[PDB]
Amino acid sequence: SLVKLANTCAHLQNCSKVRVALTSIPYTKLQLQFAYNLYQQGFLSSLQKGSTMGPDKDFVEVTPDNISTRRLWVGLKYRDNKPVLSSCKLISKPNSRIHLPMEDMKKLCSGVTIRNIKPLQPGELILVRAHNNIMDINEAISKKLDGEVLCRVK
Amino acid sequence: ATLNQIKRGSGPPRRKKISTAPQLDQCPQRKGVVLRVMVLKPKKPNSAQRKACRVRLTNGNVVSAYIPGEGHDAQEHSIVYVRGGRCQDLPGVKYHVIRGAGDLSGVVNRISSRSKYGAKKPS
Amino acid sequence: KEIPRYENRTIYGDIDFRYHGVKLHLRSAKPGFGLRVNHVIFEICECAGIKDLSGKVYKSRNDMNIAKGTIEAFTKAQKTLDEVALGRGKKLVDVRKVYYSS
Amino acid sequence: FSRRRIAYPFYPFKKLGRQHPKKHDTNLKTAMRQFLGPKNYKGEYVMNKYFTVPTNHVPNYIKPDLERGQSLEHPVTKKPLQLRYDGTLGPPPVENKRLQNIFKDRLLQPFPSNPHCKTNYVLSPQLKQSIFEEITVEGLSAQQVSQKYGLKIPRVEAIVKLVSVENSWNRRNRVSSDLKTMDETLYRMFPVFDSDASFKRENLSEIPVPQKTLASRFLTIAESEPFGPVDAAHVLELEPAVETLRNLSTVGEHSSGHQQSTNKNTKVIYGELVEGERSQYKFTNAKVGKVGYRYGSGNRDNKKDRRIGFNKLGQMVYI
RNA sequence: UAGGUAGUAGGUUUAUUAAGAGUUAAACCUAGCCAACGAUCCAUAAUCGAUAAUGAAAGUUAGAACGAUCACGUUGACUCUGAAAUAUAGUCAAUAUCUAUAAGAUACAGCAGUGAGGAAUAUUGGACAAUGAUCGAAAGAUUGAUCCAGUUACUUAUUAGGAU
RNA sequence: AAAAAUAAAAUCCAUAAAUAAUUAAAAUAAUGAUAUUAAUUACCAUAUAUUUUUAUAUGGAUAUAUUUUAAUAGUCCUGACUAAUAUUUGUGCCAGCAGUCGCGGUAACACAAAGAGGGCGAGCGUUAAUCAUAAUGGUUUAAAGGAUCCGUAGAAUGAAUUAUAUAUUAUAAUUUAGAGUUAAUAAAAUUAAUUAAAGAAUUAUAAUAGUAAAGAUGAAAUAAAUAAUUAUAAGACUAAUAUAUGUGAAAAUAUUAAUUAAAUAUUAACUGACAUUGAGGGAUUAAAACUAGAGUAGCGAAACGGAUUCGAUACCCGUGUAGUUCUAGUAGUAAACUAUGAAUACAAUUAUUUAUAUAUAUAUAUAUAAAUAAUAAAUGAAAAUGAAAGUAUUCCACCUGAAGAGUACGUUAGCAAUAAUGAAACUCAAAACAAUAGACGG
RNA sequence: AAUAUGAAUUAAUGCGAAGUUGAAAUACAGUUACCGUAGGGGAACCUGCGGUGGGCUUAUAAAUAUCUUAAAUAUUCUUACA
Ligand SMILES: [K+]
Ligand SMILES: [K+]
Ligand SMILES: [K+]
Ligand SMILES: [K+]
Ligand SMILES: [K+]
Ligand SMILES: [K+]
Ligand SMILES: [K+]
Ligand SMILES: [K+]
Ligand SMILES: [K+]
Ligand SMILES: [K+]
Ligand SMILES: [K+]
Ligand SMILES: [K+]
Ligand SMILES: [K+]
Ligand SMILES: [K+]
Ligand SMILES: [K+]
Ligand SMILES: [Mg+2]
Ligand SMILES: [Mg+2]
Ligand SMILES: [Mg+2]
Ligand SMILES: [Mg+2]
Ligand SMILES: [Mg+2]
Ligand SMILES: [Mg+2]
Ligand SMILES: [Mg+2]
Ligand SMILES: [Mg+2]
Ligand SMILES: [Mg+2]
Ligand SMILES: [Mg+2]
Ligand SMILES: [Mg+2]
Ligand SMILES: [Mg+2]
Ligand SMILES: [Mg+2]
Ligand SMILES: [Mg+2]
Ligand SMILES: [Mg+2]
Ligand SMILES: [Mg+2]
Ligand SMILES: [Mg+2]
Ligand SMILES: [Mg+2]
Ligand SMILES: [Mg+2]
Ligand SMILES: [Mg+2]
Ligand SMILES: [Mg+2]
Ligand SMILES: [Mg+2]
Ligand SMILES: [Mg+2]
Ligand SMILES: [Mg+2]
Ligand SMILES: [Mg+2]
Ligand SMILES: [Mg+2]
Ligand SMILES: [Mg+2]
Ligand SMILES: [Mg+2]
Ligand SMILES: [Mg+2]
Ligand SMILES: [Mg+2]
Ligand SMILES: [Mg+2]
Ligand SMILES: [Mg+2]
Ligand SMILES: [Mg+2]
Ligand SMILES: [Mg+2]
Ligand SMILES: [Mg+2]
Ligand SMILES: [Mg+2]
Ligand SMILES: [Mg+2]
Ligand SMILES: [Mg+2]
Ligand SMILES: [Mg+2]
Ligand SMILES: [Mg+2]
Ligand SMILES: [Mg+2]
Ligand SMILES: [Mg+2]
Ligand SMILES: [Mg+2]
Ligand SMILES: [Mg+2]
Ligand SMILES: [Mg+2]
Ligand SMILES: [Mg+2]
Ligand SMILES: [Mg+2]
Ligand SMILES: [Mg+2]
Repeated sequence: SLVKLANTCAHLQNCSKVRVALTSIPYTKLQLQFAYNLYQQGFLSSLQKGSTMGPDKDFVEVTPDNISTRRLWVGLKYRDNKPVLSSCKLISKPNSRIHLPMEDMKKLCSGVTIRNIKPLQPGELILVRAHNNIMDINEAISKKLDGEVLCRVK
Repeated sequence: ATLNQIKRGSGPPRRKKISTAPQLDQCPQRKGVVLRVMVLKPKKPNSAQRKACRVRLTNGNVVSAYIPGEGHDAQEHSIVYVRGGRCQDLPGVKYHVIRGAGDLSGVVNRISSRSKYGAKKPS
Repeated sequence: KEIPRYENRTIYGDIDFRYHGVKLHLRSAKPGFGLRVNHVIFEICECAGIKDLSGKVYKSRNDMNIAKGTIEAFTKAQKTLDEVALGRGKKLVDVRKVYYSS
Repeated sequence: FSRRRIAYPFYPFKKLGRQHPKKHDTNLKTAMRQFLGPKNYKGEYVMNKYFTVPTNHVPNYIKPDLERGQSLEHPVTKKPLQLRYDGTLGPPPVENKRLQNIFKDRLLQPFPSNPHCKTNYVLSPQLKQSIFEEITVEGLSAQQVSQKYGLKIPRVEAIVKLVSVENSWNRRNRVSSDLKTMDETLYRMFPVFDSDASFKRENLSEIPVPQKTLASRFLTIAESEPFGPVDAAHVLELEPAVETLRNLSTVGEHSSGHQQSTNKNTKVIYGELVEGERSQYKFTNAKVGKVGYRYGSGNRDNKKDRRIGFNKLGQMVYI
């Protein structure tokens, strides 16, 4: 759900403003892939599966009996009195989805405004979804993949 | 407005200057015949005896044109050429007569800005 | 105050900053691009040492609030490559600069 | 705020006092006569320090800021002379310290307000002959001579072309005394090029800056990932910068690597020429869809950007 | 302009055509079809480009000039020939003019030119030398296509004196 | 530092044109309209050397030299926007200038000119036009949230896992976090409709004794009493509690009882995305008003009188009709207001109530929600908002300078009053909001 | 029947100057203003009915207070004592 992703991006912005070290997001494949990319890119300190009450200390298999109570717990980073994850916004919106060919993704990473999308900025992460996998735009360009431009994180 | 409201017509109003000389019919100037020469009083805070003229254009539109320059020889039945441009202090006078065209002569003894007053170059 | 400058000529990336009623949209520019911005922003860039910049002001164009907003934007809305790298634990490479390196 | 400003000298000068009614002089004119000094009966300005050319390979460029407008000196001793109350020229009261230790860069800077403009070095008549004899006789490559004397390859190729013209002129006695006098005078006005002097040597690593690369792309990679010029070139989809430099060094007509044969693949026919025919037909194979004048092309003749060219005879022709 | 449609929407068959189809004509059935994402109606307009103008760009504007497409040759309908024409043909009628007074001829939106209208847009020019087109076996003939020149700062460009 | 001005003249050297010779190319088998061709050369021709080009020497050709020879730009502007500092004269709110702001009433940088100056330039100016010049917008208070909710279309949006496919979509299976169904347990007695009752008072009438003034107002005056104690009749209204707390979609809703309908929390089981929003549409909708039939105490447009006043078509007083009430309808409008559409996810505190649950050394304590109040952050033109007017997402309505105007015309609807829809021309460079310091305030 | 034109005839409105009759609004504007609606009046406006605050949150006391070693001891103390 792109709506759920929009909710998560706004949630991370709210948590960053107050500087909470740990917060939770809905437990779904898309959310997990989104969080994992942020973790590997250095925006998140930690990524743990858990429940509504907190991160799990020991592995807890997820089943239909407890799926409704599952959450993903992410640790936010702050350095030099500034949040590392300051802004998080969708590019492809629920009411206007943007699918770009690899050629247009290369233009976006080169300073060209494509379909009103402002180009990639220094130190910014743009994520793309292709065949239900989320990856950085630079990785999609390397794999010659066409995909939906989901969001930009800075 | 929402994305669907924009799809249905919502948008920013367009900015383009509007015509201030509708009686000319999108022409640089139109010939006319003076119906009556008149003297009008500026709106405050201005004071003067501004010379104007009522003119019937070749397209049937009747307009009020300001006669620029010091002194004019325009009379009734005189053939005049009317261009755009309003007289700011005279409400309802939205046009100018061209000096040195038709039966309206150039300003007598004009030295500066002669081209604006139909005055030929002195030898 | 000291303001970060990329290559001591421009800003790091783009800035969309709101100072009261002034909407500032500032974009970094290539070397030799010059200053193509509001006249108030131009003077500030000259004193600060910014040589290349593009931008547009929306909503309020009050000179006083453009100047203050610009100063605030140059300090609160910029992040150096070094600060981004350290915060994320990643290496950030300027491709144009590497292309002309040994 | 702006107003018209008469260009009065920035330095102090003796302004006009009470004037006889028929002089009709100006403060600008009197400031110029003070800069120029007296004019002799021959129409010369011997007291001005710029009237005569230097003869020691050191340019005499104007230094108004450093001399504060004092342009007069003794024509033989080169000793400063300034205007006094009597209306005569004499030694200054205090020596000018700003004119005795001038930076080396400033000596070559002709315009006071622009320190990015400097004169070039003149090549000696000997170095030119050496370069000419190495490229033509010894058969060295322009790349070698360029890397040896510290001269850019285009300049090296130009020297060979010009020395060839000087031999033909000297072989037909076309270089007159006046030309020799003028050449020597101009030679003694410029700093001579020294191949050994490192600072005088021309940079040999310059490449044109492309436009696609002029933008600033940034990549976020792993903290310990190596990224070098070759990787950057792949990202920017350009040949490595070192390769560009090497390809630009093989362009000289006498440089190594100069090659042009991949184009000799276009069928050409030269029509038969018969006695009495004033011209020959040359046919060049082309491809339908590329050859021909297009229909409905933009007419620019009545536009400011109308195309203007020059034919083989040098005559201006519309393209 | 909110309801519109009655060959109207669909089915079957014949006629007609090289050829499908309510395309036209004839017959018989079904009750449909279009429409507030704007029907029907009214007004306005020749359309467009790898053309022109403008803008950072998306776009916006023009549709003269270059090119593509359509329609028309005073107005309407019809017919003939033909692969193709409701033809700048023919027929009849309409409007206007003309002379030969005939069931007559002409219609400059071909070139030049004139009057009119308008703020405003040119010579009653030269040549078939070039490129094309028609006729002819050829020699050649014809060509206001076309090529040139004239008029007009309407646009563009170059030049319109340097040293002292 | 007031220049005009290296400007002029003069000096040096050129080229164009002219003159002379020569002469391509458009075209060749031949044909040239253009054409008095372009170009080149400067006595012509030739030889040699000679990037080009240059140079020498030769044949003929004139008197050692060899055709001649120039350079007259206009137009707008100089208060600010907007480049124009060297000043001066005339005019005196006149004459006139003006794209915008404006200028002109005797020191006019703006009018008309001189001087000087700034643009563009064989053009310059001006008019008519096109493009660009802010939505990288807004609607509590400035233009702008629809009175309210229900719900149709939506070519609007919308959960989870897995597997395929031709892939942000489709299909299938599976799942329960959204949305619902039914029970159980606890809680509450409100909101609609209907029926049945109660209450204090008011007015009128009658009786009673008892009197002579009563009533009203700022003060007044107009129209066997007033007051008191009884009895009777009628209509309307609903004191305290009470906070509209709460409840209801809004409008609304507080004397009592009854009937019918709807409404809460938690738990258990169940359905398995069945949801959100909602054009058009539908329903409900204060007060006034209207159509019928009842009612009519009090109140009260109008009308008629009394006062006040210089006047008083008013404010105050009297008499008081419609109306206000009930029944059955029409109509769909309000500052129908939180001047703030609905839904979802989310973000830092405190206080105070309420609810449910838990515990006990039984009355507090601990939890989780809701409401309200004050705030952090954030947002904002600010006043302020504060769980939204914050961070986001989805859907609908609406706005695009003032005035003209919610007017005109048409149309639809209504018994009617009217309601809905809803312009343009002309004119102007205004117009509006928040806040600041004053002044003023019966 | 439509479109266009003129049109007897007739309706609404703007600006300009410029007085007149009143004093309706802005302060408690001297009767709180305004919204809807109805009636009335030279004119603004007045009056009835409900609504709104864009007017009264502008909100600010019926007062009363207590016992342990006052010092040879707390009050001093400078990295000390322990
Ligand atoms: K239509
Ligand atoms: K034409
Ligand atoms: K021909
Ligand atoms: K000039
Ligand atoms: K607002
Ligand atoms: K309530
Ligand atoms: K399912
Ligand atoms: K729906
Ligand atoms: K609706
Ligand atoms: K009554
Ligand atoms: K309210
Ligand atoms: K709504
Ligand atoms: K009042
Ligand atoms: K009212
Ligand atoms: K009222
Ligand atoms: Mg200026
Ligand atoms: Mg058929
Ligand atoms: Mg049909
Ligand atoms: Mg039929
Ligand atoms: Mg037409
Ligand atoms: Mg177009
Ligand atoms: Mg068009
Ligand atoms: Mg044409
Ligand atoms: Mg035809
Ligand atoms: Mg026809
Ligand atoms: Mg015909
Ligand atoms: Mg004709
Ligand atoms: Mg013609
Ligand atoms: Mg005419
Ligand atoms: Mg001819
Ligand atoms: Mg010549
Ligand atoms: Mg010939
Ligand atoms: Mg003028
Ligand atoms: Mg004066
Ligand atoms: Mg001016
Ligand atoms: Mg003037
Ligand atoms: Mg002058
Ligand atoms: Mg020109
Ligand atoms: Mg735009
Ligand atoms: Mg809103
Ligand atoms: Mg509302
Ligand atoms: Mg409203
Ligand atoms: Mg549930
Ligand atoms: Mg009594
Ligand atoms: Mg009560
Ligand atoms: Mg409440
Ligand atoms: Mg709904
Ligand atoms: Mg009744
Ligand atoms: Mg009364
Ligand atoms: Mg009703
Ligand atoms: Mg109304
Ligand atoms: Mg309303
Ligand atoms: Mg209400
Ligand atoms: Mg709901
Ligand atoms: Mg109405
Ligand atoms: Mg205010
Ligand atoms: Mg009063
Ligand atoms: Mg009053
Ligand atoms: Mg009042
Ligand atoms: Mg009354
Ligand atoms: Mg009232
Ligand atoms: Mg008030
Ligand atoms: Mg208040």
